[PDB]
Amino acid sequence: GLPSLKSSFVLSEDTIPGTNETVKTLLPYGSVINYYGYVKPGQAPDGLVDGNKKAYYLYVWIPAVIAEMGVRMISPTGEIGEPGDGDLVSDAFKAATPEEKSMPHWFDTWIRVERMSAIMPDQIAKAAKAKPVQGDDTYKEERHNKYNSLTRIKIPNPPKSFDDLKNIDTKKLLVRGLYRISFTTYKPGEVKGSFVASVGLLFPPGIPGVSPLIHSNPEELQKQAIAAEE
Amino acid sequence: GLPSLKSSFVLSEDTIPGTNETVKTLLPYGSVINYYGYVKPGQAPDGLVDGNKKAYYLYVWIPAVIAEMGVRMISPTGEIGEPGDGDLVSDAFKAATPEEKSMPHWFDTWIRVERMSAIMPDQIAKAAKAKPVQGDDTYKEERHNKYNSLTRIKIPNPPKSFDDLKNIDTKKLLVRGLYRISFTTYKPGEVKGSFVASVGLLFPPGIPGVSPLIHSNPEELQKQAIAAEE
Repeated sequence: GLPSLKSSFVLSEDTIPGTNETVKTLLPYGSVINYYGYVKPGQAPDGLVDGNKKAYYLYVWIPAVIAEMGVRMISPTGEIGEPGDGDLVSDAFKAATPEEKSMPHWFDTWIRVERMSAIMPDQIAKAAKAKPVQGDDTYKEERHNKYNSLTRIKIPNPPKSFDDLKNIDTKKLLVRGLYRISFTTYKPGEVKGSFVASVGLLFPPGIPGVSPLIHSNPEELQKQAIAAEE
Repeated sequence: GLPSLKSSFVLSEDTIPGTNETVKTLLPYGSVINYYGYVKPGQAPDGLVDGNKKAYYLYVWIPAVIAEMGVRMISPTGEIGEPGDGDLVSDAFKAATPEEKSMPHWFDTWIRVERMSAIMPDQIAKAAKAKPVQGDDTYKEERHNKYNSLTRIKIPNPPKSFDDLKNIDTKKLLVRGLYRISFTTYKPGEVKGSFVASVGLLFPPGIPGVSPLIHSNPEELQKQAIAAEE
């Protein structure tokens, strides 16, 4: 499967025996969903970036406050075998051929994460048509993501130790709500073909995870989030 | 730069708080070289693999006995700017345009590692012409390498604890010498354009590394190997 999606929190530091160097163990996100998708030929971009790049949007509903979110874009995917307990696989991906899924199209992803104006699930489709809200949980951008690197949305002044998130003033945590992930790339690449976007959520110590809901279609996301909170 | 190149040895095992799951942190190779290369459009394959798959060769000089060697293939690379001392950048790579270095061409690498018949650096060029010798340090194949996974050459019965490699019988270690790495891919991908092959060496506890030397041109490798031992 995919490599482990790591948060920014250093779970442990260990010196390499004999040397002086340490290697940091990162704490993985506790709640991770991998969205396998497929951008079809002829699919109009959702918007423009940098005056000359076609951007596509993925929507994420984060159902509760979090200490951090990480987003990773990998492409292409090839065929994937049996989806795992945290894998979403879009209809467009299922309809694509193995050859189609195995053709590469881009390698460096420019990612933006913007919070949208929905407080509850039934405002999702509407909010996705409005401007983003105008901290990382309002606006975050990483113009280069290559070799499986992540874009992370973090709290303002994260402590070194994960365990120190205990008793953190909750007003510092990132808000529940709808986040739009924009992804694009640099010529001569293009956003086309298969990809997997892994979204990981980190909750403070002692707080059980809840999974993000993810979809490229805001109406479908809205349907799912409303069902999830009946 | 590139992600850390990890050996198969587990350095630390840390409990994720509140679960029965463990995140294993791997020991990085102590001596790593990153070879940045570029395969030209219409470049004749160095060889054939699996009957008719176009294969390309990289030659590696491993100057002392080792516990493990790791090979990772990443492509494309994009522009890298200023190379570090762990980086080797070929003339074909240097001559390529940034656009050229940024077009992806394949994503799943079939890797073979074969030991050649050279005992000393001045035998490398001639050995590269002769047939491979006929353990992992004689022959190793991994037909699928994606999402930056590695192909590893290991001693017959590696212990779990790196520290248990202390006092290992040197006769079990992988031998100093010349190793040929063959890489190919599957349609619809093709081997073309930029790539970085990272080769990492792991030595038993208490042994300072030597760097591996790598090149696609065996005559150039020979020159560099001779110089490095004079």
